[PDB]
Amino acid sequence: AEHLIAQHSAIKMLHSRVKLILEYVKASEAGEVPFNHEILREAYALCHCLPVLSTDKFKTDFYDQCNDVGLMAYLGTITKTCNTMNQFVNKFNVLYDRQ
Amino acid sequence: VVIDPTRTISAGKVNLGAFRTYPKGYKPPDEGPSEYQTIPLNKIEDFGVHCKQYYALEVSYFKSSLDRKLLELLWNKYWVNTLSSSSLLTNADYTTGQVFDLSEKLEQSEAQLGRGSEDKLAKATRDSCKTTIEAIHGLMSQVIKDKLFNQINI
Amino acid sequence: FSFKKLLDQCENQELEAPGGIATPPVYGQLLALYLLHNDMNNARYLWKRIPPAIKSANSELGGIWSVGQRIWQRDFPGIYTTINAHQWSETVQPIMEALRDATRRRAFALVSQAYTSIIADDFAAFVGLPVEEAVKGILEQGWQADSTTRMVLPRKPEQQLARLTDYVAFLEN
Amino acid sequence: RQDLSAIARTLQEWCVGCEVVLSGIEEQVSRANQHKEQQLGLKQQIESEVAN
Amino acid sequence: LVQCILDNTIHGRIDQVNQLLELDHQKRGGARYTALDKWTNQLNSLNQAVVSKLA
Amino acid sequence: SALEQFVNSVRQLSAQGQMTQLCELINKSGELLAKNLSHLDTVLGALDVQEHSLGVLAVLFVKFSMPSVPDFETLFSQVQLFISTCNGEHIRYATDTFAGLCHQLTNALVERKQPLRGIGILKQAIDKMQMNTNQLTSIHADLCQLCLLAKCFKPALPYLDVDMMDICKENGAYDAKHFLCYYYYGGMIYTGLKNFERALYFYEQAITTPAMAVSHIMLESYKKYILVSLILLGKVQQLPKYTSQIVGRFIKPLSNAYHELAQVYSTNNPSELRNLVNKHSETFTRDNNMGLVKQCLSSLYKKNIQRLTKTFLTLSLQDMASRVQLSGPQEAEKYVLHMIEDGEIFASINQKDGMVSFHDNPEKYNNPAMLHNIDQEMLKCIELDERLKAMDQEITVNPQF
Amino acid sequence: LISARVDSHSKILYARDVDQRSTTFEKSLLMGKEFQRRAKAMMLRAAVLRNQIHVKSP
Repeated sequence: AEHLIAQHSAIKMLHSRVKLILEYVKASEAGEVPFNHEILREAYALCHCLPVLSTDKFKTDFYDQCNDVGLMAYLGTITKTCNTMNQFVNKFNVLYDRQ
Repeated sequence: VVIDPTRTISAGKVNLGAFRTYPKGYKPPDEGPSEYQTIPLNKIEDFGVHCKQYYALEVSYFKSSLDRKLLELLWNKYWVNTLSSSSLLTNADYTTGQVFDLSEKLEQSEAQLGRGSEDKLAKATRDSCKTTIEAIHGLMSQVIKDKLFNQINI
Repeated sequence: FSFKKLLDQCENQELEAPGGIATPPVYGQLLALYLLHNDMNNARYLWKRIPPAIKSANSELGGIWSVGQRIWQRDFPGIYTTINAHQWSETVQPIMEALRDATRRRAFALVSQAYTSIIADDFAAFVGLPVEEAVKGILEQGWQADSTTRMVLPRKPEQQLARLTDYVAFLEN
Repeated sequence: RQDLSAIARTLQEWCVGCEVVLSGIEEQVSRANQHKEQQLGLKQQIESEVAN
Repeated sequence: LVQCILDNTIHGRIDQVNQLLELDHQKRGGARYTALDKWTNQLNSLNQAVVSKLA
Repeated sequence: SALEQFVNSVRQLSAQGQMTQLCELINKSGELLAKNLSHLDTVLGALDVQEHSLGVLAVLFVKFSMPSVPDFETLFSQVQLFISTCNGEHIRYATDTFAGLCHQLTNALVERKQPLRGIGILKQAIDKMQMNTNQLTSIHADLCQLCLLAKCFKPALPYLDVDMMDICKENGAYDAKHFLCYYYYGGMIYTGLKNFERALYFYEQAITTPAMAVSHIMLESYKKYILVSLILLGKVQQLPKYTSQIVGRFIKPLSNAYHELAQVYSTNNPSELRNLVNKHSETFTRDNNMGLVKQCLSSLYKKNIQRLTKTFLTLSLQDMASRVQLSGPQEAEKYVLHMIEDGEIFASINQKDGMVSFHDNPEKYNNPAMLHNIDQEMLKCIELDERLKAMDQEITVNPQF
Repeated sequence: LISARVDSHSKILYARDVDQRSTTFEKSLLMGKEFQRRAKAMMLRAAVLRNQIHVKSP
């Protein structure tokens, strides 16, 4: 909850900028608001910058990152379950067994 | 004042403490909650020996009216840096160092169960939890970036 | 797609309708459908479950198992020969053609992975189609065909955030 | 001038994208609390059975 | 080159078929995988020792 | 006279408090019961046929004769009508006569001929005896036995695939041989479907059982354990230290041929294993596991071809035929093709030059496939931890020792 | 100590280099699988020791 709040605010800021630029585009195209060759040209240049990194090398690296964290998470969950198993057997050897 | 710059980065939260010592011979009173931190095995002995010889102060921060204004105006552009953090590889060697320690801790917790300090496995489990939780948060930021900038198309 | 639904329906009819012993056309469908999914462990134990009375009265069932023997031995040319030998319209014939197509896809996918270079006659026998038809199809697909030696050189071919939140919720509690 | 709409067609496609991501967080954060409190509550029940 | 690689003065290997020296360079983040390797080994022995308790 | 009273005493406990008196009523029943029970079953389905019908049908199967003249089919249908839509609620207290009824139905169908439909009915009874995550009831063995005789393992899997916790007793209703039979027959079911992993697991769990005397179920499960471990793994898997002493003292030297088979398997010689299979062939056919030892021979050949990947990269078919002992490059090509198809080796065939090219690189661990694999495996570990949390909580609620 | 593969067609001995990542992933995944089987086994062991299920001597 406290770790993704700075990202949520950053994304909200980005979303505002994206919405303001989009509204400028529609205002220009619909009419009334003054047409500009240069600004809409840069908005076109901004549209062509999406998606950022679609190469196969980046896909291999992104999924390498994701599998590394995934494997690490699996080993961490194994450690926690090893501890939970240890608690259970420690108590089972006292109640259901005489050591 | 003591600061851990490495854990600041990995946890995404400032890791700072302010401390004052007790005079030689003087004993602290009853109440001492002690907020838990993972201490590596090469430091834990010394930590335990001296942990009751001092106390922690309640830390808070402040800024000026101009700092307030300037930081809001800085944010109007500094948001870009939050969506381009790349925290998983900036200080990678830390998490790999912690895992090494965690492994040796687990070796000691296995030796505790062997035949026959207060439950080393639970401590090691909380350490592995913390390290993993930090790693998954890193992946969360990476996936967020992938969702925002890569999955758009023409 | 729809064959799996008919398999489940036949698997229900296997136990709901009898009296001990089930209906012979359902047995034929169940056997041929057990051959379709390549589950030979289910098919072999189904054929041995059949009483000798239906085995003598319905020889067409034995004609369906004669294909299964070849599938068990993995003799492809024999599989394509045994498929085109018996006729049992509406009941077994419409799924035998699906078996033939599935065996063709299975053999093509096997040769594309298991072989670098294979003799054109061997490949034709593996897919069941004649040599000219097979070589035409692979040249159209993109495999490297060589004449004189008669060799064919094959060419080998929230959603994420919710899971992570559940993992941290597990570790943190 | 005529094909200008296409630019907006991608800009909106990004906007909606953001609007998903944002909501996603809002939900996930909520879930992260929804678990925590629940677990605390459950612990407080276990700890209440120690007296018996 | 044989004598030199055997005495560890040159870091690399010889490709005798193509007649070249393939020098040692390929280094990545191999420190993590070794830590994860020892973590795996210790978790194996630990889970065996935890299951050993009950009977 | 007396049989006309008991029915009225069943309705008295209906929709009321305790039914322990009803358990005492089924415990006594009537001793020398008459045919009139059938007539009493004509007007008995007032609420939901009740637990009275269980006592009536249990006594009908306790008869040791008939059980309902050559018209037993009617009785069978009655039993069906008692299990299907009748079910019950207080079966948990009447488990003894319920499991007893299922055991007697199973034994009657085994003594008769084809027990196909018996499976289909039994799975309902099991479904109403167990709680939620399933309990190891005795009927679970019977089901398996039935599907082992009536060769149809397909519908018995959902009750075998679950690693169920806590054995359901309640008023006795359980014997060690039912546990042993469930794991042995279940092991044979997984062996017949060529799922050697769960098969080996099941035989292992059948051997681990604490025992003072040696049973034939344990012997046969041990023999089949060695066979499946020779098929699945390159050698015999070590049984746990908590296994019974009688296994290493009595079962081990009794099944001497199987350890002899593993001893000849370790030398990696197929002709010598063939000689040993021909030597004790009568003993292997006596145990009725001849076929699995043939799979052991084929797995030895496959092990010998799998040993070539560790040392060779590009090997001739004639060289392979000479090393693995197959006679001719044709059989080598057959074996390699089968092994690629079954996913046992990672190799390719070159017919022009007559060569086999070993690759040995299934994955680099960057697929989402691994992401999904790790997600599923992690979910399994999370499930296991939550089960352990539940067990630990359950123990914390209980009194101290 | 030789960590190589023999290419008997061309009569060339190629040195084998172990992939670090794949080996670490492989042994970790297999460890998780062995851990799960040990967990199922001890689950059933807990169940038989709880219900006192054992083979009687007579």
